[PDB]
Formats: sequence, C-alpha cells, structure tokens
Amino acid sequence: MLLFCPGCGNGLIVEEGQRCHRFSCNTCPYVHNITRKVTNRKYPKLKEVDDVLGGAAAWENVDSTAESCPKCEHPRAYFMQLQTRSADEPMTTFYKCCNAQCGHRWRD
Amino acid sequence: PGTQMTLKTFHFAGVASMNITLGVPRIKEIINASKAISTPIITAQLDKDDDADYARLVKGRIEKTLLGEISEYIEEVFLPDDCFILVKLSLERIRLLRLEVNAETVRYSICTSKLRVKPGDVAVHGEAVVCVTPRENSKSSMYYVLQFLKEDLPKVVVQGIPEVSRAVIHIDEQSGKEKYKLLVEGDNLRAVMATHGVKGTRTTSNNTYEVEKTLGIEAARTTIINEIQYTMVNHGMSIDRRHVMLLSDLMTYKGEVLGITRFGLAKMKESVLMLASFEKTADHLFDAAYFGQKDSVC
Amino acid sequence: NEEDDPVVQEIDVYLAKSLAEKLYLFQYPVRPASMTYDDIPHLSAKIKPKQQKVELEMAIDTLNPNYCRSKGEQIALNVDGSTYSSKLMDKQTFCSSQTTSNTSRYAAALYRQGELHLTPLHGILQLRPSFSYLDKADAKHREREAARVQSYEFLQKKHAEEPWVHLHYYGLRDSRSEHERQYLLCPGSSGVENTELVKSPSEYLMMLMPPS
Amino acid sequence: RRPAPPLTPGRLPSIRSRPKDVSVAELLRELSLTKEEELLFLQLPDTLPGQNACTLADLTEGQVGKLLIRKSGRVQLLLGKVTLDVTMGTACSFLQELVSVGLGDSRTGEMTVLGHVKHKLVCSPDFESLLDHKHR
Amino acid sequence: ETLEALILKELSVIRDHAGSACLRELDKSNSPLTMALCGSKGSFINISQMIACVGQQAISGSRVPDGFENRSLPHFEKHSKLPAAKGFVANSFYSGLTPTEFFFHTMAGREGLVDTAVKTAETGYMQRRLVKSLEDLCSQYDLTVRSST
Amino acid sequence: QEEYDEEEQEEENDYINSYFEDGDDFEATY
Amino acid sequence: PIPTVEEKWRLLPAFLKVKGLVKQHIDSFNYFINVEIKKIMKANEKVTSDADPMWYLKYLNIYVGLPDVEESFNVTRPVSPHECRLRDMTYSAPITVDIEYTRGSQRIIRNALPIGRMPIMLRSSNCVLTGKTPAEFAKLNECPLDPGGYFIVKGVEKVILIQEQLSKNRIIVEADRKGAVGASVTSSTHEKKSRTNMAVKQGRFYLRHNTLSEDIPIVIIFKAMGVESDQEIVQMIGTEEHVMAAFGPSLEECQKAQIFTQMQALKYIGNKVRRQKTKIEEARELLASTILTHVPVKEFNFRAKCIYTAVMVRRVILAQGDNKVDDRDYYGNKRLELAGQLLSLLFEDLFKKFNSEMKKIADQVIPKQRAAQFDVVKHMRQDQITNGMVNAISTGNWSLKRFKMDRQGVTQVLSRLSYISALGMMTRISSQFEKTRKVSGPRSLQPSQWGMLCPSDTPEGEACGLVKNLALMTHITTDMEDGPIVKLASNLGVEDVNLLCGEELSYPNVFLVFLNGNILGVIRDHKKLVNTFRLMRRAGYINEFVSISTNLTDRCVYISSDGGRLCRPYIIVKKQKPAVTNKHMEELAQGYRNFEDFLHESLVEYLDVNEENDCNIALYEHTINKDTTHLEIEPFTLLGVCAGLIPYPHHNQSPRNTYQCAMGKQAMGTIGYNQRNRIDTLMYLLAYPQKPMVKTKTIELIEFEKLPAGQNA
Amino acid sequence: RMTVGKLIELLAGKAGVLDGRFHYGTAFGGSKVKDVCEDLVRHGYNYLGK
Ligand SMILES: [Zn+2]
Ligand SMILES: [Zn+2]
Repeated sequence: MLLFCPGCGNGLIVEEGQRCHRFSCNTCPYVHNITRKVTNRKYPKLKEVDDVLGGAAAWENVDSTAESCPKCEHPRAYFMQLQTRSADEPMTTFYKCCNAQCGHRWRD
Repeated sequence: PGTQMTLKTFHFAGVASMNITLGVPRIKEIINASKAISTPIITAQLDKDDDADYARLVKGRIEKTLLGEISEYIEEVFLPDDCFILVKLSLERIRLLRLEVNAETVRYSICTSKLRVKPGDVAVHGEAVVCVTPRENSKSSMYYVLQFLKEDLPKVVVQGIPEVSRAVIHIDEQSGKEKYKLLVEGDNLRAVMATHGVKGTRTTSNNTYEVEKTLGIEAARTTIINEIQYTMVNHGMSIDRRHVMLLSDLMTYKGEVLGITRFGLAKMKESVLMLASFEKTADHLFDAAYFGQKDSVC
Repeated sequence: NEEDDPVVQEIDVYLAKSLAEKLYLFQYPVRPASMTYDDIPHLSAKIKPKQQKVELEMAIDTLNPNYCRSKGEQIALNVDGSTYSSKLMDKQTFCSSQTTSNTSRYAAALYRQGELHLTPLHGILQLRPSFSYLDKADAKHREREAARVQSYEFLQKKHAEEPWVHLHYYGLRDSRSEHERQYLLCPGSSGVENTELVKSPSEYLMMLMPPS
Repeated sequence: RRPAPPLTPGRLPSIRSRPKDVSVAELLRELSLTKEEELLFLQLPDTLPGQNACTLADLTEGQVGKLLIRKSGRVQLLLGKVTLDVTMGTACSFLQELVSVGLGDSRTGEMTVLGHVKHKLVCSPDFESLLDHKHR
Repeated sequence: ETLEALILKELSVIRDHAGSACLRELDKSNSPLTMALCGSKGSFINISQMIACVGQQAISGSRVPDGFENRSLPHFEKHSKLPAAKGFVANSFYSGLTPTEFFFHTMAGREGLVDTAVKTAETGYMQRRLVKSLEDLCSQYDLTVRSST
Repeated sequence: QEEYDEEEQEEENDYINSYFEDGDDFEATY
Repeated sequence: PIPTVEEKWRLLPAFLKVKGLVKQHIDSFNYFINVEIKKIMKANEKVTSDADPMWYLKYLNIYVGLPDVEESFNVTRPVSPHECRLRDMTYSAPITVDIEYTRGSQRIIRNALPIGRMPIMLRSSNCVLTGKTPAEFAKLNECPLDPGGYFIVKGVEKVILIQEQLSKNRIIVEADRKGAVGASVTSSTHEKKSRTNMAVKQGRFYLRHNTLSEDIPIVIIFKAMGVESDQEIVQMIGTEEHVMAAFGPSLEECQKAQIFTQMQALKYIGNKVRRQKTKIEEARELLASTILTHVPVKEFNFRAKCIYTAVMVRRVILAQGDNKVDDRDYYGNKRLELAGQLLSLLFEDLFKKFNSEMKKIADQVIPKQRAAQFDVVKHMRQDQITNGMVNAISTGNWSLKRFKMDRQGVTQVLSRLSYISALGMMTRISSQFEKTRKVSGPRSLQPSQWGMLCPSDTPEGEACGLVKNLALMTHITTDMEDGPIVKLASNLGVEDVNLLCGEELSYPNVFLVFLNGNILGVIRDHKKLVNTFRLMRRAGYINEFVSISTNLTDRCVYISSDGGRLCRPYIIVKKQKPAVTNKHMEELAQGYRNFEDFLHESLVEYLDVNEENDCNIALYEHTINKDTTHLEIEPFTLLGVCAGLIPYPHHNQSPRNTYQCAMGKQAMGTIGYNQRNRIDTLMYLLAYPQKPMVKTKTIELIEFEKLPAGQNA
Repeated sequence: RMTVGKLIELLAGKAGVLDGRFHYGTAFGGSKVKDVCEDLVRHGYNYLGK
C-alpha cells in the first residue's frame, strides 16, 4: 500500500537492519520495528465462462414472415430490410434467409 | 461494384455480434495484400461433431488463459523472517473451465516466464497454493522487484497460445444432424491446426499472407478468390469467376503474393516514366540518370 | 412556519478586539488530528510579522529505542561537509507561507457555558516541514570535490531587508495561557446594550450588490 | 510506540493494526449536553451591515448577536434586522491550532498556545427573503 | 444489448402487420399499387411508409445516440429507454410528422448524403490503382495471355 | 513498407475530381 | 383539457423587432466602435523615445465620425452609399483622435488630429441610412427592404462569414491510437497562445509542450512548483485506493531520480528545456506564466496552478479505464466569431505597427538635428492604415504576424441573384475544418443543436455539413465583465481554494466552481447555489447573458460568461403552469409590455446549449409535466430562412427539403426596389411575378410577398 | 421522391383560388385536409382532387 513518515512526510521502503528488517527511509532518520505480522490481501478480477454463440435459439429472437423461397418450396423464411444507395435513386433492399434443412442466404 | 459498395454493416443483428469489415475496406485490403490484417477470423472443424462436451474441452485448449484470472487471491505476507508472495490457485474455477493445469504446471509456466526468475525460490506448498520468494540482487532491493512481479503474474500465460485472443463455438443445424464449428480470432494457424481437438485437415483462414506462409503460394490463390466472392454476394452483386481468377493469377505467377501498392508496382513493372507520376520531386528521376538504365517503350 | 416560534433557543454573542491584534491561526495539514505537537519539546521559534513568515524548530529524542544511529552518522557527515549543535540530527524545522493576506471574514469563536465570544483573526499561515539542510550539504560537497523587470531576486532582497524576531515557547499549562484565555474570554461589558448597528435588508442587499 | 505510519485514505481512523455528517444544530446540542469548552472557527459574510465597508475591526464591544434554532429546521443568526444562516462545510481532518504571538520592544517575545480547532462554520446571507422583502 | 434487440423486433412486427393489412384494403386501380406491381418506379416499402407508418429510423445500424446527458434530446426524461422516445416514428407522411420525429428522420437523411459525396475519392483511388496495374494484359493468337515483356 | 496515407502520398487525379455542378456566380495566346 | 394560450405567436415578431435575424451583425460592430476601439486605445497610450527621456506621446480620446469623402481640395461633403456603389469608391469615415506631443520644452495638445479612415457598415449607427423613412429612403436611391450588413470596398458588396472555433481555457480528454490523452489550450488577452498535453504510456504520465524538448514526469513539475512533501501530492491527486495504485509508478520514478528539493527540480527542468540568466531562472520563468497563461500568479505562488494540474490529473485518471471520452462535435463548447473580433485584432495590430513605425523614424533625427523644434505632425502619414484595411477587406486574407495567424476566404462577394440569396448569405456560417473526406462526425447532424442551426439548410455536394445557417430565433452573447459575478459568488459563501487542503476536493459532497475555465473555489450545497444564482439573474441585478450549469459526473458547477455563446428565449413554467397568461399578451397586443418588460418581469429567459442540458423542456402545453422547467414558444422556429419557403416541410422528405433549400437561392426574381438604378455585373429579372397562394408565416415575417421570385400556373 | 406535400399544396392552392383567401401552410401546423375538403364541395367541384 501507501505509507508515509509522520516526521518529514515522505515515503518509506523496507530495508534490512542488523538482526531483522525494518521500515526505513532516505529522507530523515526514522526506523520502525517489524512486528508479528502485517499483510495485505488482494482480490484480482476472476474470469467467467464463455457462452456458445450462434444457433437457431438466437435466430428465434428476430421475427420472420411467410414468403416462399424457390429452393425447396418452403414458406418459412426470415426477411430483413436494409438501406442501399443504387446508381439512379435510393432503394430499399430485402435480405432473405431460408429457415430449413438447406439454409441459404439471398439478397434480391 | 465498388462504386455502389459504400454502405455500413449489412448483416447486423443481435444473433452474431462479430466485428468483421465487409465492403470497400475488405476489397481494398485484399487488393493491397498487406501482412497485418484487421479483425482476424479463422474457422476449424472437429473430429467429434456429435458431443458438445468434447467441443467445450477442446475450446479451452486453444485459448490464451492467464494466471491472475484463474488465481483466487494473491497476498504479500510480512514477518520477522524473509517475506514472500503467496498465490492461492482455485481448483473450482479450473473444474468449471475444464483446464488441465496443475500446481506443477503453474510452477513450470512461472519458471518459463519473461521477467527475471529462476527455479530457486519458487515452490508449491500444498495442492493449489504457490509461494514465490523474490531475490535481493542485480538490479535493486527486493522491494522494488516485488511490485514488479505482482503486476506481471497475471500477464504470465499459464496455457494456450498467446496469439489467439478470443474463441467461440458455432452451432450448425440441418435435417437431423447437429455440427459444432470452432472459430477463433488469431493469426498463427500453424499452432491451432496442429492440435488434438480441431481436425487439421478441415480448417480455413482469412490472412492471405499467413495462409501462403503455412499452406503455400498455390493454396493462397484459392483463398483470395473465395474472400472476394464472399464480399460480392454480401452486396447483392454478381461477378464472373474467371474475372477474379485472372486477377488472382496476376500476383501469383512471378513470386509470392504481391500487393497492388507503390512498392509492388515497381516490382511488377520496370518503367520509370509511369512511376514518375506516382513518386515525388526528383528522387527516381536523378537515380535513373545516375544508374543509367534503358527504358523499353512497349 | 407555525412550528418555528414555539421551539426557539436564545444565544448571546460577544466581540473583543483586545487580543484580535496579536493572534495567528496555524495550520498543519501533514499531521493527523489524533496526535498533537504541543507535547513535543521545541527548541525555538522565530517570526517576521512584516512578510508574515514564521519558522518553528522542534527537538526529538536523539537516542530513543526507535532510531537508526548508522544513517544518523552518515547524515551528520553530510551536513558537516554550523546548523546542528550535536553529533546527529535532533532538530526539525517547519516553515510557513502567506495565505490570503486579506483576512476580514475568518474569526475565532469561543463557546463558554452560555455565551459566545468572537475574536477577529489577523492572519492564517500553513506550517510545513521543509528540509533545506541536505540541499546546501550536497551542494557544498559537490563544489568541494569539484574545485526594469521585477524578478525573484527582487522579492528575495525585499524579504532580506527586514530584521528578524525570536520568541519563546509556552505550552499546555501556564499562568500566561490562562491569562490570555481570560483576556480573550471576558468581554468586560456585562450591560445589555442594543441598537449598535441599524441596517434594513433592502439596503443591505443594495450595499452587497452595487448597481453601478 | 506513539508515532505510527499514517494513511492517506484512512487519515482519520488510521488504525492499520490493533465519515459521518453532523448538522450544526445537532453538533451544538451535543456540545452543550456534555458541557465542555472548545473553540470554534467560523467565516462571516463580507461587508457586514454597519455604519465603504464594515468589519469586526471597526466595531464596538458587547452583545450584538442573536442565534435562533428552529425546530426541524436550521440555525439562523441575526443582528436585530438582518438575517443570516450558518452551516457546516469542509469538515476538518488535519490538525489546526491557534496561538497568541506577543511582540515586545525588539527581541522579547511571548508565544502562547491557546488551543486547537476541529470544526469550521460558514455564515451566509439568504438573498431569497431579502428579495421578497424588497420587491413586496 | 439483449434488451435493445428484443424491443427492436417488436416495433417491426406492428409495421409489417400494418403494411400487410393495408394491401387488403387497397383498390386494384391505385397508381402507386399498379406501379409497385409492375415495378417501374417504386416498392411496397414506400407504399407502407406513405400510408401506414414510417417505421424505425436507425443510424449506422443502431439507435439514436445520446447527446446532452444520457439522453438523446432535452425534451425527454433521464435514462428513458422507451421506443417512441429514442428513435421510433409513429405518424405517417400523410398525417404529419412530429418535430422530434422530423429531426430523427432528417438525421438519417444526412448520413446517406455524406457517404456518396465522398465515395468518389475512394472509388477514384481504387480505379487508378487497378487501371495502372492492368493495361497490357491481352490474349495472343495461340490461346495464351502474356504481358508486355 | 512504411505506414503512409493514400491521400497525402497519392496526389489527387481526375479520378478524385467529382464532376458536380453548383451555383458559383458572383496567359499568352497566339 | 388544459388551459391553452394561442397568443405566444406574436412574441416572435416583438423579439425580432429589437434584435435577431440580421441586426446582431450590426450590434457586433456598434459595440466594437464604442468599447473595443477605446479598449485598444487604453491598451497603447504612452510611447517614449530612447535617445533622451524628454519626448513622449499621449492619447486623450479617439472616436469615429460620419462617412465622408475628400474631394479636390478642402471640401468634405456627406457621401451616399449608392454614390460609392456607382463610382466604385469605398464607404469609409475618418478617425478623429486627440494627441499630445512635447516638442522642444513646452507641451502641445493638438486636438482633432486625423490619423486614417475606417469602413462603416451600411446600416450602422454612424452611417446616414438609419432612423429614416421610406419616403426618405427613396430620395437616396436605396432599397428600404435591404437588410444590409456588408462592406462596400471599391464598389463591391463584401460580407464577412461567421466562423466557428473551439473554446479556449478548458480541458479536453480525447482518445488516440495509443490510448487516452488530455490537452489544454490557453489564450489570454495578450498575444500568447499555448497548447499543453498530458500523455499516458505504460502507466507513466508525461507533459508535452511546444517549448519543451523531451517529456518530463508530472511529479517533477509538482516538486518544482513548490509542493515539497510527496504525500501532499497524492493527497491533491485523489483519496482513493485505485487512484493511488495508478500513481505508484510515477512516485517510484520520482524517487529513483535524485530529485528531492525544489532547486534540483528546477535544475532538471533547465537541463531538459532548450531555448534559443542561469538555468534555474529560466526554468522558473518557464513555469510561471508560459505554459498556462489563463492562470494568473500574484507574486510567485503556484498554488492555483498546482490545484488546476491536480484536477487535470484526476480527470485523466477517471477517464482512463472507462468508456467515457470528450468529443469536439458538441456545440455547447464551440464558439462563434463575427466580424467584430477580426476587426479588433486587425486594428490592434495596425495601431501597434503605426506606433512602432513612427518611433523608429524619429530616433535618428534628434541626435543628427539642425533645429531646436521637432514637430511630429509633419512626419506622419494616414495612407498605410486605410490601404491596409481596404486590402484586408477586399482580398480577405487575414495575415497577422503579431498573432502568428493566416486565414484565407473570410470575406465573400454578396450574392445579389435574388432577395432570398442576399439575406441567406448573412446567415451563412463556415467552419474552420478544411475539405477533408475522412471526417464525418462534424458533418453529420448532431443531437446537440436544437433550434440554433437549421438541419435542412445545407449545400449539396462536397460541403455536406461544413456550411451551416442560423435559425430564426438565435442570439450571440457579447463580452461582459466578471467583477459583480465573483463578488456575489464570494458573498454567497464560496470558500477560497487557499484555505482547504488536497484531501477535501476528493470528498463527494465537496463541489468545485468553474468560471470561464478558472477554479473559483469550493462550495457546499450546490443546489441552493444554482437556485439563488438563477433567482438573482431573473431579478435584474446580474446581466441576463450568464450561463450556469452543473456536472454530477465531474461534480462541479460551470459558470460561462464569455462572449460568443448561443441562446434563444424560452418561456418559464411555474410547477404546472406557464407564467405567461392571456392578460400579459393582451397588453402586448395593445402596445405595451414589450419583450424588455417581459424580461424585466421574470416572464421569459435565455438559456445556453449547456444550460438546457440540466433542464426539461416541453414542446406543447398538453405535454407539460411536473418536471418541465421551460416551454417552447413556437415549434416552427426550428426551420431556417431558406427552409421556410417549403409548403408542409414535415410532409416532405429531408433530401427534397435540402434540395429546395439549395434551389431557393438559385431561382431568379425581383432584387429590390431600385434594380434599374444599380449597375451590377450580372443581374436577372422576371417579367410578371405572381404571389404564392399558400404562403407561410415565415414568408410574412420577412415580407417575401413583396418581392416574389415565382409564378402560379 | 416521396413528396406528399406537393399534392396537399395543389389542393390548398385550388381551394384558396376558388374561395379567394390565402391558406397558411406553416410547418407543424397550418391547415388540415378535412376542413379544406368540405369547403371544396360548396362550390361544386369534387372533394379531393378529381
Ligand atoms: Zn521519513
Ligand atoms: Zn432453401
């Protein structure tokens, strides 16, 4: 931790003495006798367990619609909207995702 | 295509919170063929794709785990005798993470650390408690190196690869089958692909320079075409296969993967007149008269 | 506001300027409030009221159970190369600084049995332990082993023009201390005098905030 | 072993081996219940109303103050007509003592220690009531 | 972040439902519907935005950021995580936009104006870097492509 | 390979010039 | 149902009658030729020679007369603006000063000495075109609808664009490629601008400055400033376990180096610094009033500087390790600059140059003299000042070597294409940022600006946000003093910084006071402080243009009183209800109880961008809640001048709104009442202008129905 | 272009030129499409625009 001297006001660093170590400083004569036990306990931040990302569980969060996809004739599919600048004028595009045994991703 | 390629994050959703650049930056980095790549993502497949417990076991294998995050608590004890630092290894957090690091493993990782330490005053007391006594020599007192070893104990890696930073497992579903794919975010593929968990046969990378260093120059012309086509289908556009096949073979015929920069163009072409517009005031112009090379007008 | 009239405490306030002239408040930001400096024997005290500069010189026990005589000998050789009148370090010097020369608001208050006394303060100084004995020491050691604008030297000459005053120390229990306490305590006028200052609040706020 | 290494975060407790706010009214009630004698340091509003400026130096001696303690309220000082309120601010945690310096002719000097102060009060004018009285 | 996406899809469901209910009430002679069916100039999203509701005005694929003190605009409350407060527009173009909704709609108007105004510089850099690289690659008469050398 | 910037190193060409019309109203030849 | 008052729409015309749209450009000049012209005069008043201390110059008073022209000989007649616009002359008036010079042995006081000329605004107080009548405006061949505000130099109309810059005397904490970094820019009343920055790397703080060669630890600067004990340093830094663990490396580095006394610290600073008188003296003068000029020192006390640096270190400590950074796109800190301050700097530099020039011409004629009397009037010229002013206005390249600054493209030709383009040019504001493609934040619409800059009004093309226009309700605060403010602050009960120690500032209840980037002191119960300050401001003692806010994250109150701030009038609410009633607006409709009387009766008040951050504002009256503090007068005031010509702006889309705002200044139409008399380079006229059927209230506010630029079809 | 204010502008202009008074079209207010549609009937024309 941070410990200062009461006389001068500077900091102290532990050094070796004659028989045992002592708290001394290089600014003014001041020695403190080391006693039975002084101890500082710290609690470093531990790490947690990581989660598995991806899967249909997270895909159920986003809501889907009813539009057929011409790959396997399956009506269930996810639709999203996006803004894109075309060559002539602004144009809103839709991203299509097939929620089936094939699972394709299209952009029309 | 690049003209209409100036939009923001396209497939942005809470499902996958993964920062991967896709658009004109990715195409620009591919054309420049720089060594340092941004947002590295590298995918691998497992041998056991049915059990997820094996996937969780091998996930902790390829991952840089530190000592301070696993250590329960560290404390400096002071007594009439010589002081030392004491760290309490928690076995429950190791059992929850399914790690194969024991007290001797921590001792071997500490003795093989970068800061000044040799196996003279580093011991294990019981099961998962380690005591380290700092020496008094060769730089200053032991008090100053005590504050220096306490802030690098967490920095000392106990297991994994220092290159890889973060890893997550992805779940693929089908008609009836389930698959688990391990994607990590690092650069040194030679170390992750040569692992017991992930199958080294089925593994794809994103760094063209690293994949031509590990696999080869002929295998780098295929991964540079797949990344370009993966960026063009994300925009709703369509290019021909040989259009990019000819561009991938243009920086693969002479030597290694050469980038389209000011330095690589001087390695590709050998005409000073065309470089006169790229470079600056008089450097090349005077070095040409100094050396005296013949420019071919072709 | 009907619950403010029943419970009303009466408190009288007095003012005395007998000891307001010769009074200085000392501040010690280095020392915790638990411990005190009046029990430690002091050698001497020195003052200049012109620039309001005080210096205190205290003495600690030279050979006590908690003292490093080894480093003391080294410090003695360093200072010798006469500030100290002994063979080791046994004195401590505390210097001051001028702080807010314009002292009109700050005044001390004494709370006796039932009357309060107000004494205006002259000046407030901050005493801090400075160490200037090693600077000159190492300077002398190094020089021995080797061999119109208003600037700072102007203010140093201004400080050096005036002579210096020395005083003695008096502590916790002394007849002089009780005499000073009673002189600043007893107001003398025990009569009930009123109407000493008349000022309406509408005029007091105008005196506070000048329209011009 | 009286001198112990002090701490900066724990200067007041300074245990190392073996903050609460107090109202002015509660503080004075506690000081009067035990019947002690301790010095107080207070700051007063500048340009005190009088008969240019009027401080405590250019004044007379006697009783010119009146303190009022309103129930479930605050502590209000008064000099007949003007109204002020006193509060506690910047709670002292270090050592503060006041001494009396004595000047002789040239060299003879007497410096006597009076006591220590561990409480700082601030007196302020309430402009709200003054403005209400002026406008009305 | 988990809550930011849970309510982001609840605001899109009402918009999609309104857009789908508007199609069943529209006539088969409306010029906008005819142009949307033919596909000349328009889309169904524009029809649902002009009739039913605008939707959600997102900026850089995110919600409107705070700008004074943990709040987007000073007219709202502190730490107000409400849909209509942050960035949700409810009234359509026909009814009339709220000044707070008009400001949020104008915020998205300029983000799309600055990414095409500067795109010419990057596109020109890339075009000059690509053209000067490939200017002599041609096919010979023996079905072989070679360089100038 | 030095960490340079494309803008300051590569000088602006006709590619960079964005031909766009704005209202901005108000050599020896032989 | 709630009691609604549909009468607050007539407050906006009454507010625009006194100031607003284009009158502030003239108030910036009228306050300049009445205060700042005298400020620079009292700045440089006495000049003395070096040959013999007997000759000296003095200035009594200076003023500017009326626009005059000097013809063939000894004929001064009043000139008209149209006369100068037709003869390609320059609208200027002479400057009459009272000088005093001691020639020979006696002293001479020559009154009414002309020293030069100076341009005058078209609608200023000294010009002729003021307080006239339309019948008299038609006699001088001048359009009465002309808003004015431009300069006439060589028969062209030049307008000085308002330019926005960052605030000085403040601490910024930004993030760069390495981490977090703090910076402080200072610029005092005299010519010295500095920019210091504290950087953090591997847990070691360093201070960088323009005159310093290498980085120096902050603890070294602390020990050099005057604080000797290292405990007081950490005490001033912060009393917390996590701020002390991050200050350990600095402490051990200061202990490693053999630096324990102030003299050794100053010697180290002198060895480190390089300047092209010993090292201690230069190191001491370098720390006194060189790095931080906005913090004055009484004699040699670095206590306030130590406190400021400690607050800066605590700020950079609390910033590092968190996800909080300060951005420059915030408009609460960004200040505006009109044509007044630029002219102030130019005139100050020209006056100093003229005082230093004649001092050098009369120093080598006194020793080598042939007479006994030397007159300074014969050795004087008045052409340099006029030529310099005219060239600086025409070319528009502000070059000041005394300030070490160079700016181009400040003055622009007033576009006379239409009546909207001419007025819209006066509301145009340009930024100091160059044509950078990489920057997008400042160009993007910021949530900070609300009713101060029109969002729709912006040019389409390269400049997509660098050029902005003001709103209908907008006022720029002028310069004022701080004497009464600091006096009332000290009377409220604010404690001085020299009394308390370093451990008190870390206390949560303790609050610091900031005034124009200066630590006033420590105060408790900041809520009552702010309440009493706002009450005193509403009273009328303190000026109305004083901003006061509070920050709980930083735990400090900010008091802003410098000139160049943004404020718009807001209606006050009283806990459920607006103070403005129907009986107060009936009197305004009658002809009494104007905006001044409303401001004097505590009915409305101005708020800043940072002041409205700490208050709740309601759009309408049905939305007024118990937490609202102020009420919007009119919600249609957010749109700009060019955006007020679009029918149903909320119905239209923002790109179309911007397109129409850009094309409104492009449409041709009637210019004014005298278009056949004026002879400009290129002019467009219409044949039969019609009147818009669906007009807007903003159209009537500017009277656009008298000069329309379109036709109904 | 997605401009609905043009049709309302045309409608209000027609109603004004028929009635004989200028209609206000200020932002965040002005006139609605309900009181103007019923006024276009008194004359004899169609109610919205046809
Ligand atoms: Zn010590
Ligand atoms: Zn499918």
